[PDB]
Amino acid sequence: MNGVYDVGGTDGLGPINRPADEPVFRAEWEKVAFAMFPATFRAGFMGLDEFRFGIEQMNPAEYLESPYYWHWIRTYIHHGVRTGKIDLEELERRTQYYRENPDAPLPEHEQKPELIEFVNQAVYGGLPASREVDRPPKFKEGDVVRFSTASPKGHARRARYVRGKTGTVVKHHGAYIYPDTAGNGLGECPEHLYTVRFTAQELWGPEGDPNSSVYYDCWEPYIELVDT
Amino acid sequence: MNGVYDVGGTDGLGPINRPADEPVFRAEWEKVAFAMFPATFRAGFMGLDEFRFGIEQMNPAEYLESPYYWHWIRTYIHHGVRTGKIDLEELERRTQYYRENPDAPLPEHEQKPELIEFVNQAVYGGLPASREVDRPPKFKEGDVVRFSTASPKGHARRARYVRGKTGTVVKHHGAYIYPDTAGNGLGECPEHLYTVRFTAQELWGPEGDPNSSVYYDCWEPYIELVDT
Amino acid sequence: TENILRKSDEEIQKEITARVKALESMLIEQGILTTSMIDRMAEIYENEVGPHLGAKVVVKAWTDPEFKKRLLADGTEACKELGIGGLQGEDMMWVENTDEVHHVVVCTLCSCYPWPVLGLPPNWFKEPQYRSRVVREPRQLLKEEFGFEVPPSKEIKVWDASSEMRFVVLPQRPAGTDGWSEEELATLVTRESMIGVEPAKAV
Amino acid sequence: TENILRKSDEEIQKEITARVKALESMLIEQGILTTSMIDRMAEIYENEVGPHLGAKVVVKAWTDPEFKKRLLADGTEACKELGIGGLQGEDMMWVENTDEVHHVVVCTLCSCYPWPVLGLPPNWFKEPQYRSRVVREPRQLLKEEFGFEVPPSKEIKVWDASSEMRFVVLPQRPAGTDGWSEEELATLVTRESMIGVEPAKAV
Repeated sequence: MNGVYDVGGTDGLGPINRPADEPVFRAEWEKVAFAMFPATFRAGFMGLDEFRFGIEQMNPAEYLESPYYWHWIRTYIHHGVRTGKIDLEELERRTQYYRENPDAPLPEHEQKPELIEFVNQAVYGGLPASREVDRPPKFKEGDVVRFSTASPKGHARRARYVRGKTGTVVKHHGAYIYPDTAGNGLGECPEHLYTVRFTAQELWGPEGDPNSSVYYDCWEPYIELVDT
Repeated sequence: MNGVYDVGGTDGLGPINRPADEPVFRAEWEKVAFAMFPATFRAGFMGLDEFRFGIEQMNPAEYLESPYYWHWIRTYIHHGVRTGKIDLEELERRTQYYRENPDAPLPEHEQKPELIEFVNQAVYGGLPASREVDRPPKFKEGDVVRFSTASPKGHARRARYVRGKTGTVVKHHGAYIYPDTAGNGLGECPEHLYTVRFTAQELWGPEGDPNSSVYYDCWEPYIELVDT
Repeated sequence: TENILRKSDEEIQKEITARVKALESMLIEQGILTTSMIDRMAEIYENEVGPHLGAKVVVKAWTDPEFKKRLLADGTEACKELGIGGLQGEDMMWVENTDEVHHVVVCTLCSCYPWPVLGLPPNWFKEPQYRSRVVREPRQLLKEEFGFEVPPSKEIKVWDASSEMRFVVLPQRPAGTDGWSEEELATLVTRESMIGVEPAKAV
Repeated sequence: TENILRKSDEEIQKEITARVKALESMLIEQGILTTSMIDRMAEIYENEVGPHLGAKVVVKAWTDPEFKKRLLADGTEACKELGIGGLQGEDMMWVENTDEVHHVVVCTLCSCYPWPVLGLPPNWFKEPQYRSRVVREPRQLLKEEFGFEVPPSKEIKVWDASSEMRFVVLPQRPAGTDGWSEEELATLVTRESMIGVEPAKAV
């Protein structure tokens, strides 16, 4: 979708806030928000592409100024409601309870070794998105291609700044989970993936840096040939 | 500039808020904010194009959710500071005073008949931006033109959704104040003005409404010929 | 809607009120703003200038084919025949709804709107929700927000007022109004009908 | 910075804390989240996985031309030689700074970053200010924000991680380090140097 999260090329967002140091987690709630990702992923709330599409649907003013891990909480609730695994009315009641009683205990629960094994296997093994497909790649290194002007309402990786722009294929990486299906609940439907080079003058117009380029990753359906 | 105010084509901003009725002014402060425009315009804080460029420089989250006439207050202060007509430290002190003493009087002042005449003349006479220039128009009705991919940091009327798009000239209106100079304090430098028709498929891609078009006003430097 | 970062409406109004009163106090001391100047601007746009003026223009076009030709040819000059014009309508272009075309007007980049015929815009017109969506999905927006179904075979033309040119829709004259007076016809003409988000009122 | 609509940091933290504790309580009752699972994830990214791992890879490339060739050929396979890889670095592509080219990495659409070599990103990387500007004015951003002047004749290549491919910069080996140990060279390699917003530390 054409949401405010698609910030590449946006002006006026202000100076970078970069403290001279910072902890990994600023508060206990951030650690919880972070660990909730493997938990909700294992429980089938969402895959990675769907996870991103939840954050893309936030209130844009909230998105621009809220703590990063708050975006994660919003996407958990989004997918909890979408799958019927979270009852909003119960969540609202519990929120008020912990507002009023912040030191009240969490529910009694058993520890589960299988959740630790899940964490260790994901962290050290990874969740590779590379897939084999039957079709060979359409494009190759040095092909001049144009990026789609399509503007899907659903999840995609189509930054407004690259739409309809011409570039050169730099690398074919093989096929990967396709966000335009996976992020909308339509499955992996993997597509060949390319890095494409766009000049700064192509992106930003005749006044752009003549000695800069942007490298952007394009799934096969995003690009069509100008010159082989 | 490429600010968040340039919302045409943005997704995810939410449902339209349209109460079944509403007053012209929701509060006394709105009337003040509104009348401050002729006052600061007559006093040389800003012209209309500069006025818009002040609002474009707001904090984008503030812009998206603040009451409309608050955008007007921000641009007055912006141009007050820019011209040295407003001292920020005095404004901050007075703000705290009226926070603490909201019913404290405004300063004693004389009424000025010339300000009423100014208001009546602006409202009924207007502030026409049409100008005569020495050059004839470059383009005419039916010319196929491409909109610039330039991305100036300063004021312009270059909506991201029309940049690099192809359309047809519909009407030549004559020459007008040019925002790219006027809004950046560089004078009227008037340019011929055209309405250009863009198809919804040109703007939004192959899935766009086949029976919709957008009409957008283009100053001459914004467009170059494809087909006469 | 929900932003967990946002203050209450009451706290926002309290802060804005103090900030505006402070700025007002400084412009008063500079001699450039007065209580009479504030009251005059408010009175004009509360009581004098409003969509009743646009309605007079529409009904004259509906009942006078020669005036309608002059209105579509040069909207500013035509409205001046009725003593209608001025601030933020120096340059008006009127566009005619037909059985083949529907017109809707927006200002994607800000809040531009033809004050002399419509008065000040309603808040929804100035807000990002309408502005963002009407250039991209006008057919769906008209149906979903305004209950106005434009059949897919009919062209929708969206006019984005990026300049000082002001676009105003001349809505189609509703059926069942043959021989009506200009006063009776004016009851069918709404601000919404001259923006293009609704047709003129059915009888 | 200033948004008149925004609550205090304290009020925002209070609200988020209650909302997260509520959601945590529900996921615990579902049997899908536990206190031990939370602690394990935190410990890994606080103490185990961080930019010291990326520094081992850089210093091996700086001292071993054959390893540097394998690293530039297939970053995932090369890092696995050092037991380095996993979550959010399944697919790594390393790019070599030279006297002719400077590389800088961003994720304009979100916060994508190579966890196995850098750990979790710093907040500035994930925030809209860096993301918006680095694809548009990288030369000015490096100078103004990081005090890093890239002469205009030198190409800047900005890598926008729109996919699961993760880009990591191999910074140039600073002058004055001939014959240094891998341990001594690692003191010059920073997270910033592998993002491309700074060179490796000068001696």
